[PDB]
Amino acid sequence: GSHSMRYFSTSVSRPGRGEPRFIAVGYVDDTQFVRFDSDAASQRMEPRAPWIEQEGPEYWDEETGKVKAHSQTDRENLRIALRYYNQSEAGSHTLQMMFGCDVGSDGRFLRGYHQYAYDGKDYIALKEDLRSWTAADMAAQITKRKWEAAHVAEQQRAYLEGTCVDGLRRYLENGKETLQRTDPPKTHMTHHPISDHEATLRCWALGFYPAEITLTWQRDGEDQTQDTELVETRPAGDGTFQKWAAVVVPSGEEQRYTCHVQHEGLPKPLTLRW
Amino acid sequence: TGVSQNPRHKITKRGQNVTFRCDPISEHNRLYWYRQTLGQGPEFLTYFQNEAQLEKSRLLSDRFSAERPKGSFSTLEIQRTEQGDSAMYLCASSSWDTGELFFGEGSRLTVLEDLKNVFPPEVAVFEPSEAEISHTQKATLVCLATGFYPDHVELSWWVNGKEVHSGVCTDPQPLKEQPALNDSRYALSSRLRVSATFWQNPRNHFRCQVQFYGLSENDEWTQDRAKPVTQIVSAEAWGRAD
Amino acid sequence: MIQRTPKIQVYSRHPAENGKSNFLNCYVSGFHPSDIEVDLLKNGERIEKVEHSDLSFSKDWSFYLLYYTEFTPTEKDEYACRVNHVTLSQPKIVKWDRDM
Amino acid sequence: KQEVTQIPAALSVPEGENLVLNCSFTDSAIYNLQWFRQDPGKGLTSLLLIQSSQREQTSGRLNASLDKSSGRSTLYIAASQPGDSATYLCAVRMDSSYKLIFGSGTRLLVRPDIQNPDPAVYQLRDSKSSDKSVCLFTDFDSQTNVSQSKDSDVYITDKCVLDMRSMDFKSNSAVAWSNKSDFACANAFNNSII
Amino acid sequence: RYPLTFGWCF
Repeated sequence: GSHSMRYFSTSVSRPGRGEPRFIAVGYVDDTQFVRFDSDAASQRMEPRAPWIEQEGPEYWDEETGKVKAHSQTDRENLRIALRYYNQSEAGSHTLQMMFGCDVGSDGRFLRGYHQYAYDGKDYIALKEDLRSWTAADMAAQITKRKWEAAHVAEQQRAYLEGTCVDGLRRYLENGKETLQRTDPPKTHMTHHPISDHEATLRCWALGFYPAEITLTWQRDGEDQTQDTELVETRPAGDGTFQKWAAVVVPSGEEQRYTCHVQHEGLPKPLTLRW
Repeated sequence: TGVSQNPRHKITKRGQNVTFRCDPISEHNRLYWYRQTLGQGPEFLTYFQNEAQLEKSRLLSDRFSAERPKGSFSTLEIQRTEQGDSAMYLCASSSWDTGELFFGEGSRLTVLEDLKNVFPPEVAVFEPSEAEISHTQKATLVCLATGFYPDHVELSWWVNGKEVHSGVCTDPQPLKEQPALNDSRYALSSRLRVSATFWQNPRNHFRCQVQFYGLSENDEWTQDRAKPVTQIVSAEAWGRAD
Repeated sequence: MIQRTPKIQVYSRHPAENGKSNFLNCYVSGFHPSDIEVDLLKNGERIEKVEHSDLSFSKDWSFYLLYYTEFTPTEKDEYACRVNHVTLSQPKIVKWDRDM
Repeated sequence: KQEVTQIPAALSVPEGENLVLNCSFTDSAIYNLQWFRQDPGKGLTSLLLIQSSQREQTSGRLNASLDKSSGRSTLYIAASQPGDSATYLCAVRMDSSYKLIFGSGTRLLVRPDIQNPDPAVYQLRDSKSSDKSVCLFTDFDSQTNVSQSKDSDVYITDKCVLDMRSMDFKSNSAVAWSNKSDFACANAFNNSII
Repeated sequence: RYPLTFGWCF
């Protein structure tokens, strides 16, 4: 299918206790492959997936220097932000960024992303056409104009449509044995009291990759959201994911229900009953 | 306006320490250091974003260190200079959006084994020939600077107290007075051509100025001859209806 | 300045089996800011050898972390997460539920 | 292992010629390219910058093109003037790094078109001493080359172009001198021909 | 492959 590469960065200022802490992580689809932490001793970009271990010493220097530059860029962007919002030099603030690209199965560019957040709120974002910007407030509007006047979008689109795509494409080949692996959910069901009248049925999907999964409940072949609870998909820690879906049913009427599990790792969807 | 580097010239003795300074373009984001030897391209030394020194050449000598403590101005220090350090040291800075590098004039370093042969130039000005005037109606003056040892000189012409570029042409390089010798002194010529009628006016004053770079005022000197410090040497001539 | 409360799930990497070594996970998500206190508990006592994933975040910029530790479940021992955050007036304590 | 090569290393041309200065690089993962001009003893003047996205860029008689796939960049100089005489430096930034990586340069000489050649040698006397004199070889066409000295006591500079701008007049010259008493300007330049 | 940060100034 199609694929993604994303980087997520987090700068947290701490006035009076040194420079902002900067953390960046890289992902390919659902698999994390690199990290940098400005508080950690190495001062290096580091591997977090086995397939990226193939990269030579110059790749690690190159990525190290680029992520440390981002570190510096966001250190300055925090100071600017403070002035824009006229905030005091006392408090901690957070500058977050996300960027990356998607490619189709052919390996061709599908979409690119380049966006900022300040204290948990959208700040500015590159629009889908990779040529224009969306500012979320008056402060961000200053930045938008700055970037439009300087035609900054072009350099960003160039990265997204080129370097980003070539990188993703490369990682996908180097790590095909895992990144292009499919891992089917292993399913089962639990059953719990709740009360005098009703029990809960929980449908489990375990050890599946990629995260993308659909779990739905049905009563007599008719689906139900009415008394349905669907938890966040969660990491198992071994590179695979877990998720469950639950319904509340009348006690003694459990066989009336079925759970349906769709996942691209499945020849055909699975159907479970208590 | 642009990038400012100091000192523009430095002649030193092997084993001495030098310091170079760069004042980047105002609020320019990045500052870069380069090194360039004769007829070669600039080679990367180190760079800063703000005050962070984020990448330094892996071939950079232990004796070389840079810093940019406030962002803004940067310092490059060479400990115990060697003849191999002799080069043009180039500073550049780039803007936040473009990444276009803008360079300074450069700081030109010459490291000598010692300073025994450092010598300022002798300067002379040679008047237009009567035959040139008669044959072409133009009048060329030649300026000659001789016997200066380190080759750091800047020659300029002054006509009635104003520096002139029109009609000026100077040797691209100083020539070795004794080419087979390792410590040869140098010579340098320049021409200034005016119309005959401009030369024939006795009001018109022509000054050849040779700015020589040599010792600092505080380098020691034990030879009898005057301390061959950095100095200007000149020669001059006046027009005349012959 | 938007702030968001942490959501918690406490679970094992592999299905639990008494006497068989495993991993105890606490998945904490949807919070903001990133500074957070997460402890894993064995019969109410803080476990010392605890590691977490690299700070990351979701579509709405809210953070998530996976805290984990090696453990060997028994059917007597209780396990829990204790989560403290600036958005909470008091910590959330979520017990590990094998059979959930 | 990025290698920037500049083609050709040096270039002498008649004034008014349309010039091609080539630059190639072995690694095409380029962020941007930059062209510089350098004049002897001096620093670098920035001429053109081309971003990865852009294909060409122009400033007056300068046009730079860029082909990332080819690993190639050309600088065109239209209507080359003697004033373009300089060393031209090609530099690239990698997607992977902030530094610029330089070529060795193309050394360019644009020879003036001398309208009315009048080769002549002249003797010029010192303004302060009637004793001291120099020889001036001037007004030869740009194709005439001056040869270096092979005599230990006679010094001969390379040729050099002056431009008297108000008169729109360019001329070539070289200078010769001696301290020797058998000095003679006539044959001091009988070692230089068209 | 990390991008460069030219143009990222608020």
